[PDB]
Amino acid sequence: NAKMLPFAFGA
Amino acid sequence: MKVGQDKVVTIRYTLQVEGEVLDQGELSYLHGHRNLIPGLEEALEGREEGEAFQAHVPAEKAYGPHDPEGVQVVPLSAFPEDAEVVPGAQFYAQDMEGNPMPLTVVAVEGEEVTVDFNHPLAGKDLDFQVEVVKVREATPEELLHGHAHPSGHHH
Ligand SMILES: [Cl-]
Ligand code: NI
Ligand code: NI
Repeated sequence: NAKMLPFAFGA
Repeated sequence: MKVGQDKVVTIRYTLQVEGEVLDQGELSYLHGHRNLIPGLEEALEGREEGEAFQAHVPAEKAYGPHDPEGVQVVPLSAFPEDAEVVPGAQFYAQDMEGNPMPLTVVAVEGEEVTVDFNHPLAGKDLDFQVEVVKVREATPEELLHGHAHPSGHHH
């Protein structure tokens, strides 16, 4: 989820 | 044409959390391949090109609840130099094969830094304004790679 658009933190 | 499975969808959006505009931009994504948070894909399903609407997406269908286990207590020595290890600062750790893992600094005390690996929006309900700019069919290479070419933010 953390990689999903529109707001991607990364992981 | 309408948003649906295996379509490449271009949206313009504004993202607000508790009345503060946090983000605003335009992106293209391949629909139905877990490329976009589920509550937003659900709101977009079946929408026509040219539709514009506002949607509330609870944390559960956005970036998920805040996971308490994503908060760690690490040594200040792991931070380089003497950088700006203050609350709100963002750093990247790397795992054994070099994958970068982003964190936000929460607190510093002694030789210990409390850090948060959660997504910054974990636990937040998200308010969007969304405009469907374009919908098209995906190419074979897009459905093979699982993502639009190019994907992500125009702006
Ligand atoms: Cl994509
Ligand atoms: Ni790997
Ligand atoms: Ni317009």
